[PDB]
Amino acid sequence: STPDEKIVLEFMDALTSNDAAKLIDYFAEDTMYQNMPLPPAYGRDAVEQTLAGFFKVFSIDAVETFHIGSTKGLVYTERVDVLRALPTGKSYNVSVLGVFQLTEGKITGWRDYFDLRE
Amino acid sequence: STPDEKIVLEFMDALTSNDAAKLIDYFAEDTMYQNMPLPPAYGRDAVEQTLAGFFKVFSIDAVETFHIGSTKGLVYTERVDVLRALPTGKSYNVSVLGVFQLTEGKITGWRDYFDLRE
Repeated sequence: STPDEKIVLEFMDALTSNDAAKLIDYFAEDTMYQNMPLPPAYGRDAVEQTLAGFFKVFSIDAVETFHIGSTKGLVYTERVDVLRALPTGKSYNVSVLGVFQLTEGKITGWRDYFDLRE
Repeated sequence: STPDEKIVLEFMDALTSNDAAKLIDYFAEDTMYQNMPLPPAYGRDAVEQTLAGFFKVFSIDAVETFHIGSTKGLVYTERVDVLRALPTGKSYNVSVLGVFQLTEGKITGWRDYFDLRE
């Protein structure tokens, strides 16, 4: 792996702890998250606040990563998240591509393309 | 219009209030909201919390409805929402079809299909 692909894979491992505070340590201050095509969450404060809000209605019970790659500086990775809506207990398998930008071993950009088919 | 299309058009007008309590009175207790393809919000409390949660990061500055109709007992309407993200001030126009199920003049089912192109 690249040092950047390694970082991304630890972050992917980390997701299942559903810990926004644990997760935001991977992100630089100058950073953003965009759950496509939704408008981005800008800055570290917002990404955290985004993870937190996500962790109050869902648990990530599992992440199965089945691809990791890189081109032109960006790490590309593909996974299936096993999502469990906490107010129901129902579980959902959904695919998602994660596109990461890193500057000096910290996340400066993160775009998710969840599978959005009916 | 039908009495059912009438109720939906009023609800549509009430949206710009950005007020969940105002909005929630259109829904029966046995009801649901589903932002496709996301899992539904089950029951009236959950629809309430979902709007309120939406009204903390966005304002609905304008609903421009350009279509309303009905088939099989369900009301279909189409609009463009002008969305302003509260943490940034940036505005966005997005289209969405609304599919409504009513029982005795109250909403028992609401599904949104927002335009999800990149």
